[PDB]
Amino acid sequence: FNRQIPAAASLIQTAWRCYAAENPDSSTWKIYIRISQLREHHRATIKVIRRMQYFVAKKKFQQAR
Amino acid sequence: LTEEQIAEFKEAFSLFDKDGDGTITTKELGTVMRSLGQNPTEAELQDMINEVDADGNGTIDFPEFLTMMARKMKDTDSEEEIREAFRVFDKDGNGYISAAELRHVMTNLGEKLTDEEVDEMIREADIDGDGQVNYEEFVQMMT
Ligand SMILES: [Ca+2]
Ligand SMILES: [Ca+2]
Repeated sequence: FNRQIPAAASLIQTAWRCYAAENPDSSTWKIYIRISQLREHHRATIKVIRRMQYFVAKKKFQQAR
Repeated sequence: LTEEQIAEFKEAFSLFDKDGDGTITTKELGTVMRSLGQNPTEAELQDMINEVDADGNGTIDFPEFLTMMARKMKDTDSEEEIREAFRVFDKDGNGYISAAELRHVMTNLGEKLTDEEVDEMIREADIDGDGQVNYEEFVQMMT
């Protein structure tokens, strides 16, 4: 039921991680437990991934609505 | 658009484009994600590409990366959809959502963020010790 509920959840979460990522000392970075001591080629990577994640959560939410 | 910005995006694009063919395939992107301790599904890889994919050839050329990197993640009506995403959770109608319900939503539903992230969010949100957030100030935070 209510398929907007996860899409709404997903939309908000991806947008915040997109924004939080611009702070290089946000706790949104400690989430990469398999990456011991992240380097600078990691953040360029994470940052772009996170943008494309926010976009799909934009589409999926539209679809529901 | 800055020459600094394009430069750095060019550097970024090279991080995904390992074979130097100027294309990013759904299998190259999964490499990178899996490098970061992730597991994506063949569809999840196929949904990300299909969002950045204006040529329909299945690949990401550098100009579509640049299109996506320079998109108004804050101006392209980003604030209207993010509003109505919150309004799925104000059944009271008040432009207010309990900080507790927020945590429960940010942590159990959708992408399920870590508690420390949720702690950061609520603190920097409109929680001025009112265990309510007016998401009006939230949507603007991110934009
Ligand atoms: Ca390639
Ligand atoms: Ca392409």
